[PDB]
Amino acid sequence: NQYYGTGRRKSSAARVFIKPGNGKIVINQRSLEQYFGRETARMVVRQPLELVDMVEKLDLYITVKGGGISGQAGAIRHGITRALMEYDESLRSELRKAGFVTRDARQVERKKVGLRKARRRPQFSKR
Amino acid sequence: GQKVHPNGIRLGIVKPWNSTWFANTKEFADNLDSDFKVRQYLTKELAKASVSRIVIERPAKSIRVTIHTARPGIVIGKKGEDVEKLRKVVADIAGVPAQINIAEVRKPELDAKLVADSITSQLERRVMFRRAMKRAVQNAMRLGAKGIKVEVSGRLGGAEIARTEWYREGRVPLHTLRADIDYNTSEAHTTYGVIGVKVWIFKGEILGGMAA
Amino acid sequence: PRRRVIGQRKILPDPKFGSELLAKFVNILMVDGKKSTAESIVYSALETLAQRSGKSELEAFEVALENVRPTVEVKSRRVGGSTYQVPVEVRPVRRNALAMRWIVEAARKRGDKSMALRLANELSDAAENKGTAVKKREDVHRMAEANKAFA
Amino acid sequence: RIRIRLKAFDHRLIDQATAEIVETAKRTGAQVRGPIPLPTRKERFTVLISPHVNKDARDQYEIRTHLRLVDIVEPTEKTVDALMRLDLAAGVDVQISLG
Amino acid sequence: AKQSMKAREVKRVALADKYFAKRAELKAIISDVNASDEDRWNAVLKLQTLPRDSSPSRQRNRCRQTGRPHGFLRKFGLSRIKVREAAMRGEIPGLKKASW
Amino acid sequence: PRSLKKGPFIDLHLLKKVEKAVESGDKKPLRTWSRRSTIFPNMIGLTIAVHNGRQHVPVFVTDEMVGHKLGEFAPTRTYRGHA
RNA sequence: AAACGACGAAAACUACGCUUUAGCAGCUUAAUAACCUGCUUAGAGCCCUCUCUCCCUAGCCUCCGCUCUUAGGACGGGGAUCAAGAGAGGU
RNA sequence: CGCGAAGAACCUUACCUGGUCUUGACAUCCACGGAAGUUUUCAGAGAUGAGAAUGUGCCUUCGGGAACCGUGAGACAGGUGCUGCAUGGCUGUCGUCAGCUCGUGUUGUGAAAUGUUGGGUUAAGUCCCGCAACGAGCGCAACCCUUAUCCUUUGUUGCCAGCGGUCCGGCCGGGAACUCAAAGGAGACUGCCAGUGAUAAACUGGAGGAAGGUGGGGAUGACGUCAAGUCAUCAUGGCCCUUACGACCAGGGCUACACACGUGCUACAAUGGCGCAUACAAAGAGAAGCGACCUCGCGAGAGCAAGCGGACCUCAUAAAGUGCGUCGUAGUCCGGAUUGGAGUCUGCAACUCGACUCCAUGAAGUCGGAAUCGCUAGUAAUCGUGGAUCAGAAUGCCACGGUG
Ligand SMILES: [Mg+2]
Ligand SMILES: [Mg+2]
Ligand SMILES: [Mg+2]
Ligand SMILES: [Mg+2]
Repeated sequence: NQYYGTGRRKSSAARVFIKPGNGKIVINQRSLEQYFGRETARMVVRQPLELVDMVEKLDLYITVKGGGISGQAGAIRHGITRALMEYDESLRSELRKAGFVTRDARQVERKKVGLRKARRRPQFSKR
Repeated sequence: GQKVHPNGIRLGIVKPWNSTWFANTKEFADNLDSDFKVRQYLTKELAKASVSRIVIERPAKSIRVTIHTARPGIVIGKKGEDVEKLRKVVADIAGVPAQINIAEVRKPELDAKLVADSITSQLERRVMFRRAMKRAVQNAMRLGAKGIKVEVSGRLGGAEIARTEWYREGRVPLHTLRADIDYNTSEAHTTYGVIGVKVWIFKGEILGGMAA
Repeated sequence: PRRRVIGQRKILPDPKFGSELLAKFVNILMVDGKKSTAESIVYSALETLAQRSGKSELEAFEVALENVRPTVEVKSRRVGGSTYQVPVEVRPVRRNALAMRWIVEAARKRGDKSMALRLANELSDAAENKGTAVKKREDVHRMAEANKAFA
Repeated sequence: RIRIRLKAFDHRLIDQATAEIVETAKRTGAQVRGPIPLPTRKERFTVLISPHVNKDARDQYEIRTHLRLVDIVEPTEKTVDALMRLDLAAGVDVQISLG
Repeated sequence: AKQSMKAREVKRVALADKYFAKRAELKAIISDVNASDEDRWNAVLKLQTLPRDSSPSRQRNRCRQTGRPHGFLRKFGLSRIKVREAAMRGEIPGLKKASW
Repeated sequence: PRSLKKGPFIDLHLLKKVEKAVESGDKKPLRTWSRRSTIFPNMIGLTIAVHNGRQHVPVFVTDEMVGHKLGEFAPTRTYRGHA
């Protein structure tokens, strides 16, 4: 059973262990609602199983560990996708046809010397 | 003041270091001072023999000094005892037990310091500066090198105005991060002042970096 | 950019109901990265407006936006320090964006107990062409159409 | 029960130093655990290269420190002597623990 | 690199490395409340007429090679201007320009 | 400040001079050069000329200064208005 | 306000030099040739230094730090000289 | 112009005020004498004068030697004094802007030109074509450092996919699928299909793809310009002071002031402050050290104090977020400065001149003219944390991630 994935996004990292049965999503021990506050996030982590129809026909079990709701919220999706693919692979299409298969590389640049926040520059004293 | 120092950017690619023992934030100021003192004593002791590089190591509370020269005869001396005689004084300077090694270079005119040397000597003994420059260029070119850029600053040929002059034969890259750029600088003391001599030498393309 | 001419970026599909218009409204109403409370406020206001108008939430939002939808942007393409502006027609995407920006700006302009209540009260006026959005549209259109000899 | 912590700056020489002890153990004994590379410590420093006044000329350098573990759980009569009779190369540092 | 200032600094070490035990025990005694007022007062009065310039926290950390009184670094014991030329020449086992 | 149990910082010599003044009963000012020294109650009733580099400024110490430094009564700058 | 241009055509250690051999390269129609070159090695011309071919002795050494002492090996101690050959190297 | 200064109470740091000096505080040197040296006694604020209690530390022919003190000058010191219009070295700007040159050939009697120009294209003298141009160097890019998909190796201080006991804690029994740890690689190259373009270069779409056109960030600053800035990091040819510009320590002042200015933090209050569950980071520093607990303190921290050169312990229950309550538009339960006093950290000493604390007064200010500056994507903008300087003394500096 256990089809697995490893979603990543920002400085986060997931670990989805899909299997066959009934919702029962459970993240880092807590259940979805308990774990994710920003209800928004509680939808990114259910989006993939919506483009298919396994929202209520499969199980799950994740354990994300890095970052913040910021992107931990997302790493789940990536993974839930990589592993969904290993359930049938015919889904690759729809899932790519929705952006859920790419890992966003958007990172966070470095404070460069002289600047003050990566890009922002000390105000210039006019003349 | 415009170009970057090439050795400090070629340290981690091809060019070896001159000090790579192991200290922890306590004795490296002392180790650095000891290395500087032994190098400045070696220069004064072998000002006649052409000496280019001095490397240091500290394995297990003991100092090893390796000298890369072209005239080991003077330093060795008769019966092979002057090397030990000066090892005694360098051990006294360094405190910890000391040993020295010689890495005599065959055809060393491709060494930056030894190619920047003896032209200072000709300038000191008032040989023509242009003759010295062209002789240095031809000597550095005849050994198979692919380019030497030597910079001469201050009173060319014992002049009265500090001017800037530089010759360039072949190709001497400075932005390529794979090209072996041997760089050094020396000074000449004359009756009219001081002159600076900076030398870059482009050995050729070296792929694979370290580990030969 | 003089040479680099880029297209238009894509936004999230707003998984609350699913609408690019709603996603754009949310991401322009939010400030200081407070998208969570911005979404809560806008969704509460829209759900109240649905019952207050009798229609669906998305349809009531779309028609309210259309009823206050502008047509002309008054830009400053003057040749120098001399004041010489110019009105021009607006593309549909920037038109919708400007209309919803005016809506969310009137939301901040008019104060009440909560921003959700302000948004609900201002949408209940934009439904029958009242409030601040329609007034601003009229005030921009009068000065954009009164200057026709200047091309 | 006996282990050696290797500390260096060069992965092209610390690996040779590790090989020269793991092969020695596998020759005059057995039951090795291989080289375990610990997270290397990198210390960064920003240095101004302005002699008198220039608050823009900065260089960002970093010092590396690579750590490896070589633990031989079961020693023979010859393992300790073979791993202590070594002519260790310069630059690397050994912290040996024989509990 | 003033010669006059280069001797006071070494005196502040050659004198501070000698009074270590007496100062340590005096600090421990006057820091532990389980003491006597007269003894503590006599101890502090004896400590204060000890040479002033022999105190540990009365010498500024001076650079090793050039003695620049600013920018002294614990890691190298050298100022920025000298550590630049040291790391650029390559005498510091591991100092390479960096890029995160 | 200083620890409560460490004690004040009156000088070796200053204490000797004030003891001499108090059992000799002299009205002449006692000049002192210390500036970071504290005050003792036994100096009440004496004139102390404290030195700050410019002049030996006099202090007729009251019974209202024990727990502070005697140098607070003698500034060193010279300024009583821009104009 | 100024800024000329002449003679490694007065090669400034020989790195022992001194000899000589194959190829490379700058030269140009292709080449050679001087050498303009470094560059692998060959042998001895010719000054050389050291261990030698001398004999005596069996010296000899090494884990225990001392020892008659044990498989053993590349292990090896004193005195004048070198006739001609042989290993290295060049203060 | 938040510049050196990566942290001026004394010390400090070059400035000021009183006093001591002279081959001097610190360098080589002779005639010799005392082992160097440890505790205290005293006059002076101090600068350094007297001195005693003492030690005779290892060694040649003992017409003694190293080491350290002491005196006598002369051979010497010393200068943060100046000259960045003598300079070396270094740095900033023009400017990571894209140009700056050379060899041969050709053209013109010649100075000189071509190449380097012209169309497409680009970030580019980047690529193509044409054209007496052909090539080359410094040059634009790459080779250098990280991120983004995947492979293997090694599995501790880390993971529990599966199995078991289980104090419900990965505690170990175990293991190397994974996240992580460091080493070697596959890997995005216009590689493709279509259009446009000159049957080119290229640009635009789409397909695969983890990523697409440089995939995404950083160092690398081309000949040259600014008598550009530092003889105050340093060295340095000349002037210079040689019984003081050298040198001595204590106390002040570098921190002050009717003022004007660069920059930033702090606030304007309903997305905002008051409090009570509650959540997710990375990377770091640690032995004259980092410093868990505990007893306490309304609070700073006091005492006792485990472990750890550390994938082990500390700094360090991170917040914004989230669910509740609450306040209601008011100089405000906003805003936290000035003030009197209180202790605490800290270093011999915080009146000049530290920071922390909490009780108390609770300023200004309520989005600010003309002007003006920064940003094109995980960037603006907000929130907190970390790092170096240093006895402590960051709204400055350098980094780190969250939201977005
Ligand atoms: Mg000169
Ligand atoms: Mg063109
Ligand atoms: Mg593509
Ligand atoms: Mg300090």
